[PDB]
Amino acid sequence: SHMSELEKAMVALIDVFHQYSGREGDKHKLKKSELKELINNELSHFLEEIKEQEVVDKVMETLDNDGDGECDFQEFMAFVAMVTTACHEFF
Amino acid sequence: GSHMSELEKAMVALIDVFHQYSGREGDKHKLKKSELKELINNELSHFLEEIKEQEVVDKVMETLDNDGDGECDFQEFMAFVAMVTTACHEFFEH
Amino acid sequence: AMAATYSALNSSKPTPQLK
Ligand SMILES: [Ca+2]
Ligand SMILES: [Ca+2]
Ligand SMILES: [Ca+2]
Ligand SMILES: [Ca+2]
Repeated sequence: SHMSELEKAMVALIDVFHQYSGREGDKHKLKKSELKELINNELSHFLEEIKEQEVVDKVMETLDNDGDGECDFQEFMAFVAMVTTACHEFF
Repeated sequence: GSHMSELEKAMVALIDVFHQYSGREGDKHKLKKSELKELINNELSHFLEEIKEQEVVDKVMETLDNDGDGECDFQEFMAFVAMVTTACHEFFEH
Repeated sequence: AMAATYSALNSSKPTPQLK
């Protein structure tokens, strides 16, 4: 009876989203601006650094399923799923 | 930064908990109903209600299984984790 | 190390999500 690693993992996903989504514009979604920094600051060991706007256009395009030009939490969890799956195969 | 981020160690933890339970019985890379039950009850004891009915675990595996082989591989497990986490988000801003 | 949109796009079709 004390919160698991798994349960603290899920919470951390929520925290990192809000850490970056709260910055500009809609505080509950990630615009391309916020997505880039998140990836570059928090995924600098799993994903190649983004310095091209072309890259950020394409990542958001694949991530954005509701077509609002931003990444909400639901769309972000899919992203985490994609990245995590990839990391598993090389482990 | 150069240190493993909280996000990146979270991802690792998802991987670790999966192998922690899938490696127990039978196929070490998949979760049989046996192994799924232990994972949920020991590691998700604050988000989901305890499972004590076999009927419950039967219905859940059916819903999780999209490739239709009756077990949960890592890919299917990430969908489950995604699903559970989203629900917890919704129940923090409502 | 390391992945890319190469590998990222490579696992967008193997599974959508039965959300
Ligand atoms: Ca925002
Ligand atoms: Ca969106
Ligand atoms: Ca197993
Ligand atoms: Ca399966």
